[PDB]
Amino acid sequence: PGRLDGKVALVTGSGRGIGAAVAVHLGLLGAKVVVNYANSPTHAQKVVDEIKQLGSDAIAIKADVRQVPEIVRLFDEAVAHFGQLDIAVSNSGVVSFGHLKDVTEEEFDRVFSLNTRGQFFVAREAYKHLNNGGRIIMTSSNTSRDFSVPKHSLYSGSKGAIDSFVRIFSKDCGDKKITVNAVAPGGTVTDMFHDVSQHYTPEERQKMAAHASPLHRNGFPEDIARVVGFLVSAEGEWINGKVLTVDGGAA
Amino acid sequence: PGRLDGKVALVTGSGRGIGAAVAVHLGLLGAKVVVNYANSPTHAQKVVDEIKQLGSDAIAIKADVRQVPEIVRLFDEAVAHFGQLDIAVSNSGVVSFGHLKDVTEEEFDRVFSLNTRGQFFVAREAYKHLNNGGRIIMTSSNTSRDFSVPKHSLYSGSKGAIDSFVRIFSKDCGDKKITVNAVAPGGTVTDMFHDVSQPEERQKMAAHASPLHRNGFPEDIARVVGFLVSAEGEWINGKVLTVDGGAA
Amino acid sequence: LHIPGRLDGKVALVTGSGRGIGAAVAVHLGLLGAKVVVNYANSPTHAQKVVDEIKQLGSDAIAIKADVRQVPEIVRLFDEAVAHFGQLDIAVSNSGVVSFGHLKDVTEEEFDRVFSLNTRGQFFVAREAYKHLNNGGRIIMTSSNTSRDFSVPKHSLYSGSKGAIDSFVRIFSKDCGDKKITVNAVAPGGTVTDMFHDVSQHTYTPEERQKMAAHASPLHRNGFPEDIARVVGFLVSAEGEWINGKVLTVDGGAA
Amino acid sequence: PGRLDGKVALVTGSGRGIGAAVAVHLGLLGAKVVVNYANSPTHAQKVVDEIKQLGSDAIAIKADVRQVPEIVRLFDEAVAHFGQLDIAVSNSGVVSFGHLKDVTEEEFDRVFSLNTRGQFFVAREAYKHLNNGGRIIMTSSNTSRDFSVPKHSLYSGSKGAIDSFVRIFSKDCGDKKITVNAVAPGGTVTDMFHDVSQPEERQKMAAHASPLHRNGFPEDIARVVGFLVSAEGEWINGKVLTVDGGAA
Ligand SMILES: NC(=O)c1ccc[n+]([C@@H]2O[C@H](COP(=O)([O-])OP(=O)(O)OC[C@H]3O[C@@H](n4cnc5c(N)ncnc54)[C@H](OP(=O)(O)O)[C@@H]3O)[C@@H](O)[C@H]2O)c1
Ligand SMILES: NC(=O)c1ccc[n+]([C@@H]2O[C@H](COP(=O)([O-])OP(=O)(O)OC[C@H]3O[C@@H](n4cnc5c(N)ncnc54)[C@H](OP(=O)(O)O)[C@@H]3O)[C@@H](O)[C@H]2O)c1
Ligand SMILES: NC(=O)c1ccc[n+]([C@@H]2O[C@H](COP(=O)([O-])OP(=O)(O)OC[C@H]3O[C@@H](n4cnc5c(N)ncnc54)[C@H](OP(=O)(O)O)[C@@H]3O)[C@@H](O)[C@H]2O)c1
Ligand SMILES: NC(=O)c1ccc[n+]([C@@H]2O[C@H](COP(=O)([O-])OP(=O)(O)OC[C@H]3O[C@@H](n4cnc5c(N)ncnc54)[C@H](OP(=O)(O)O)[C@@H]3O)[C@@H](O)[C@H]2O)c1
Repeated sequence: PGRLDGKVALVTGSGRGIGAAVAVHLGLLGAKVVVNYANSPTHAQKVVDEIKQLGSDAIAIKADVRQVPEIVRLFDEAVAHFGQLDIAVSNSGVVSFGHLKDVTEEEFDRVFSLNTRGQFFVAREAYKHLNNGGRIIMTSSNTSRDFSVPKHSLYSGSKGAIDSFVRIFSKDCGDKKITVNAVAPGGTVTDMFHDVSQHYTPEERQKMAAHASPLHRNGFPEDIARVVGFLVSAEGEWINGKVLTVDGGAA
Repeated sequence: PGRLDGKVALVTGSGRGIGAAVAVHLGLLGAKVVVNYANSPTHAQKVVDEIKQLGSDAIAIKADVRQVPEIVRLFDEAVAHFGQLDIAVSNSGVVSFGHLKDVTEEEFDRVFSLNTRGQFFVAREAYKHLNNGGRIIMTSSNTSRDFSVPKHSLYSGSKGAIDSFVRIFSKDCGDKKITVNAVAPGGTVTDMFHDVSQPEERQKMAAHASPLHRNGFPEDIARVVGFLVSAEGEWINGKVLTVDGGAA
Repeated sequence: LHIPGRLDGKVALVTGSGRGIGAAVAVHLGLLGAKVVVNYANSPTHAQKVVDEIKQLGSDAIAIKADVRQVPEIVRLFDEAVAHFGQLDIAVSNSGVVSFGHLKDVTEEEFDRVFSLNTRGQFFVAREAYKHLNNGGRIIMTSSNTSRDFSVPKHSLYSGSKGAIDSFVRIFSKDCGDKKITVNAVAPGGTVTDMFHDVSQHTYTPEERQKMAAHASPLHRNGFPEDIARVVGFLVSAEGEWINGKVLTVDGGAA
Repeated sequence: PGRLDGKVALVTGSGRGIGAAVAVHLGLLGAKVVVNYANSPTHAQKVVDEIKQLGSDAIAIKADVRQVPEIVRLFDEAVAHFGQLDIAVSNSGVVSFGHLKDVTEEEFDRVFSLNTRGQFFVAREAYKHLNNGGRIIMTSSNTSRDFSVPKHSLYSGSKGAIDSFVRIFSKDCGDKKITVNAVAPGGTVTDMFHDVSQPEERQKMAAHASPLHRNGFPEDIARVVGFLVSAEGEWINGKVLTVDGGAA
């Protein structure tokens, strides 16, 4: 069930983070994987290596998805190599915490150019390059609609748009039968989660944060990776234009 | 590969409909399947058969899930037969079209007794009887909040609550490591769709609503229930996934 | 000098306007110059202060009894409401109960206790309202923030009893629309009422409990019926017409 | 009760369309009003004159809510001229239609600069200028969450972000007892509306989108804003209020 054999995926921000486990978990299902990074080539080459190890194929392309020309070159290079593209997961993203009063122009642009503006043009170049029956996944947050942490407003709205984009994308991308969904991850243990959770030591806060879920454990990249896999399968087809929140009954 | 070998599933109203693909599917993933039903024996037996056919086991147990004592006895029986239950699935439900002005008490109770009360006690009995790390799946609709379909007030509240039950049930049913979600089917092609598609060509135009320009089919949602009841779906919890296909 | 959103000429019915949000939803509608049908089941004397308090600011009220768990008493409630004032414009469904219990402990009787008033009752008040209202009327039904906005443990019956009221108002808007009637719902979130002090359990005096509950709000205070009635008194005005079909959450951006 | 005697408001882009009837409406409720325009000073004059001409004072100030340095001067000058500014309203109109395939770097930075980025910084400056116990309001669309027009992919996000902001801005601005809500207009007859109806024949059949069988007009919205910002509308904080008369 829900394998991706003879399919080729692209996953942005896949050298470290929910993205790496998305790819690896695509590769496991039989997807040939394009492992995008921008600043971590060492862990990109570890994902690519670990995707091949479990019996698939992968390349690592570097590209800054704040630059749109570098996104066209990402998707151009990606089809030039493997033959075709079916699946594109928009995952690259940054967190930002700060009361409204102190949010500067420079901070707002940093966060949106990647989390909102970037994704949009990673989605756009996904469609223009994608086989029919293809797949597009974008990354939102559960702080988008479901949880309202103070001094968190900039990051929140950066993903809210993402929630709104997918719904309309799902319409416009019918004429190639591509389905558009976001996953909205919650407290998933990554460099980004530990960086947030201050608002004691990261293990101490990871231990505590395990309680928010009634399952009484943390969320991990594998947790979210598994959901993209389903939605990016042919078996996930009828989930189209939906935002799946993946926190685990947390609050 | 998210299968359910050596696990045991129960599917209410699994004789005909979306709950007949949610049975077989859980059987194609290699679960043992208790096909529940009420006024349709032949159907549930062709289902219990098809599930045997792909190398799993199944049984037909009849029970009206409008009746809370029958739901007790259904799960009491299920566990008696396969030795344990891992996955409970609330499929059963009726449709109803009528302007607020014309809805009567009989008609209010006819719908709620099964779609809302029924599914609630199915979910009570599933918690009491289920293993740790188990799955309750309940069934709502897209007419719940998404679609404002005229003369559809009664169906919607029945399923609206189902949307609320899973969010709270997820905090409640956690003392046994059980996850709780609903699937909000759209207009999956079944006996119901046809009784309320408003001849054949009714459906032929429904296809064009979804941007994929085809209809929703029972096995299109079964697939979503299968993932949610797998080991891999465990971090989806308290959520009502909407399987509309992009319809509008 | 513009005095907006008055209800002069108009006649309104609030279910469970003896105590809680309905009293202040009836006094306030009263304050805005409307003639008001106070409804109560077991609080008759309370219901009579709320008529007097309404007559006091120079309108007119009556206190009709009816248990809205019983559908024929809903019909009689409304038949009477017109048979006194001569017409009905506004209809407010505030009557409702609370229940804490783990899914596993929730009996048939408790489900029926709650659902029969919180959902079924409200449904038929909404039905008999569309039937008895002047064209251009308003129907407000009450819900909660525990309906979707918040997931409180051992709270499952309530959330779904009031989580059907949210599905209802979006479809009722269209149905009643063939008489130009706006159907919206209010989501009382933490209103300080006998139903709040009941829940503020989940040792500590209720005051102690609400003083603390106040911290929860970014506005650091409690919700009071006064707060909710003010929204109801917009929703129903001539001017609240383009708010149609929506569930308003009136909790204070609280968590 | 419902009045604004003593209060000074601000409304961005309140020369034309809704923001203007939201400027006139607050004037009607006895607020003084900073009108704000970028391109239409002659409209910005008709408003100041109408608001003077029902008892309240008004000034018009220019500002490209795109340039953040211009947002700042606008608010500095508003406190300066009136001595306070309890209310602040956000009206940023740039509709854009197209397919994800034909959307450019340039159109995004045009819509999102005023629709998203502008509104964010109007909201920042509003906070830092406002009398404690004051108000901020933002303008989204029903096409944020409740609808899916095949082509608004960008506009919908340009407002769906606004929808998330208000929910966190309600927590932030609570340390001055300011409430922050977004009104989310449906189809509302303006210059923007006649632009993306794609004559009056395009509007006469829009009159039937709502179950009240008329169109939305600026007043319809202006009145709701008028409540949100009224003293009585306090306990609605951090919300979207979709104002579309129940339109599908
Ligand atoms: N876990 C959570 O709490 C959570 C919650 C909600 C949403 N998310 C979303 O999940 C996604 C990833 O989370 P995470 O846990 O992976 O966080 P993370 O550890 O911070 O991941 C950072 C990822 O972002 C990539 N990145 C940063 N700047 C980039 C640029 N200019 N171009 C391309 N990629 C860039 C990084 O690649 P480099 O290797 O080049 O740095 C890396 O892949 C984000 O999209 C975020 O919005 C996470
Ligand atoms: N099909 C759709 O288009 C659609 C769309 C939206 C929502 N839904 C929801 O999905 C579920 C069913 O859809 P459907 O298409 O499967 O329905 P369907 O084809 O009409 O089938 C009705 C199912 O209900 C069972 N049933 C009815 N009353 C029962 C009772 N007292 N006890 C046990 N079983 C009973 C029937 O089994 P027996 O006759 O064997 O007793 C049959 O399985 C419902 O939950 C409905 O609310 C369906
Ligand atoms: N208060 C909150 O914290 C809160 C939170 C969420 C939702 N709500 C919703 O707000 C609404 C009202 O709450 P509240 O603060 O008023 O609570 P309250 O103090 O419990 O109000 C009780 C009201 O219920 C009426 N009532 C009870 N049984 C009735 C029956 N059979 N028929 C007609 N009326 C009946 C009562 O009148 P009698 O005197 O005749 O009993 C009284 O008006 C409810 O819908 C509730 O779900 C409240
Ligand atoms: N009308 C609708 O149907 C509708 C529907 C949904 C949402 N909305 C939302 O409502 C708002 C406007 O609707 P409308 O019908 O009122 O708009 P409209 O007729 O297009 O009027 C636009 C207003 O935007 C102002 N504006 C444009 N660029 C500006 C800038 N750089 N700086 C300051 N002001 C600027 C204009 O000012 P100048 O022209 O004076 O330069 C004018 O006041 C927008 O927020 C829109 O997203 C409207």
